[PDB]
Order: sequence, then C-alpha cells, then structure tokens
Amino acid sequence: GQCSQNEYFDSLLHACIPCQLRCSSNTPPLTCQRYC
Amino acid sequence: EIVMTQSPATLSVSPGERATLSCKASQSVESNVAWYQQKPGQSPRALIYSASLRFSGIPARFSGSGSGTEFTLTISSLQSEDFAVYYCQQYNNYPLTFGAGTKLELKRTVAAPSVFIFPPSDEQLKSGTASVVCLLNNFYPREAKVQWKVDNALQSGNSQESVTEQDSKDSTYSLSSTLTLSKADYEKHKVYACEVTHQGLSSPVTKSFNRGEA
Ligand SMILES: *[C@@H]1O[C@H](CO)[C@@H](O[C@@H]2O[C@H](CO)[C@@H](O)[C@H](O)[C@H]2NC(C)=O)[C@H](O)[C@H]1NC(C)=O
Ligand SMILES: [Cu+2]
Repeated sequence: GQCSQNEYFDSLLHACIPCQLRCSSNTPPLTCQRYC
Repeated sequence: EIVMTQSPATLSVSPGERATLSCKASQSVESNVAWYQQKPGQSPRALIYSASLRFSGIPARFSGSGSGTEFTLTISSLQSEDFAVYYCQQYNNYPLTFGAGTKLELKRTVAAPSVFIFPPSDEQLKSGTASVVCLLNNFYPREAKVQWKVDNALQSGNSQESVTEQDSKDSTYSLSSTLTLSKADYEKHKVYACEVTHQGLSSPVTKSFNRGEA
C-alpha cells in the first residue's frame, strides 16, 4: 500500500494503521522506527 | 508454506486465573500475527491483529504480545465466556496459515460418573445389527477408561466412543461407548458388561445385562 510515513500497512485488514498504536509496544513495526 | 505451532493443545484453568498461550512460527513473520476465538458451532472471532492490537469490542482481558517468530496471547482473568478454541494466524507471507489451536478447559472439582448400559432394541435386531451402548453421564476430569466384557471376556477394537463438550452449567462431560456387533455374533454370547474406571470412583463400576434379562 501507499500509506503515509506516519502509518504502516496491515495486510490482514488491508488498511493503513497509524504507527502511534504500536509505538508503545515492545517492538513497533520495522517501518515505524521514526514516528516513535 | 509457514508453520504456526501452538502449545499447549489443551489447558485446564479455572475461572479467575490466567492463561498464557504459545504460538511459534517456522519463519520470521515480523509483527503480522492475529489471534482468533472459536466456540463449537460458531465461526471464528477475531481477537488481535498486528501481534498486540485488539479488534473492536475485545476486552482488555485479552493481551497479545511477541514479534519475529515467538508469539503469545495472555488472558488476564478468565471468565466462563472465554473458554473455547484459540488459534493464532500469520499473514506476513502468503498463503495465510493458522495453528492447530489451543483448547481452554474449565477446571472444576472431581465428579464421578453415573454409568448405564443399553441392550440393542428388537427393532435393530431385525435389521441385522446389534449396538450395545454404555453411557457415562456427568463426570470430571475427562480422562476415563471404559472397557467391555462379553461373557466376562475383555474385548479390544470393537467399540467406538464420543464425548460431549463441557456442560454450560455443570462443566462436566458425558461419554458414550458403543459396541457394534452383528446379530449373529451378538447371539453367541449372553452376559454383556461395561467396566468404568475414573478418578471419582474408588474402584471401577460395572454394569451388565444378560441377553433376555427383561
Ligand atoms: C482497482 O482499484 C484500485 C484501488 O482503488 C485502483 O487503483 C487506483 O487507480 C486510480 C486511478 O488509476 C488512482 O487514483 C488510485 O490512486 C489507484 N490506487 C492505487 C492503490 O494505486 C485500480 O485502478 C482499480 N482497477 C481497475 C479499475 O481495473
Ligand atoms: Cu446429563
């Protein structure tokens, strides 16, 4: 997908998920290493 | 394909306690793992996506964790509503793949079974088949040994059995063991017994009937 740098694509829901949701996780997505 | 390995396949936890499920993948799937709940008859129910994010309406009870190749689902304080089969899924690589599933059993106190035996009916004998059913009603834990004795001789390989899900209120099991003989073979013997072994019984319980007892 063509999401914004402030998001990452989840292929289960086929949508752009804001990186903020997983920023406070033990390991945010490898493409969300900036927003946090 | 990728393999999702869930452990344990079963888990006996009483309401109010915690359950921790394990899901291990054969390849790294980053954080692209979901969890599902499925109850008998019902279709699956999405719980978690992206390893730790819950779907709409999923209580904080359920908490997903992990990343890479080892994943976990933790249920903080079990309620009766939560006992079911739990699957993990990876969607990092196509095709999407599920695991064998973990079955949450409801732990309760020991309950001994009530045993009953049913001779074959006269209607089934005309057809040419004889089915001898032995019923175990209301018991816990599941583990139970039910042996058949024809003319006080121990049988082997001629009986199938099926069990019910835990009761909605009792949380107990009910098991049936059906001995399938032919009318010809069923009349070569007279005494048909059913021996039951369970933790709730200090010694095995045996119920029998003689061909023509009634
Ligand atoms: C199927 O749908 C996709 C996604 O909407 C279409 O791709 C879009 O195409 C339009 C016009 O070309 C663009 O404005 C969008 O930005 C495109 N989306 C993406 C993600 O590239 C696609 O054209 C459709 N396919 C058809 C009509 O055959
Ligand atoms: Cu019953």
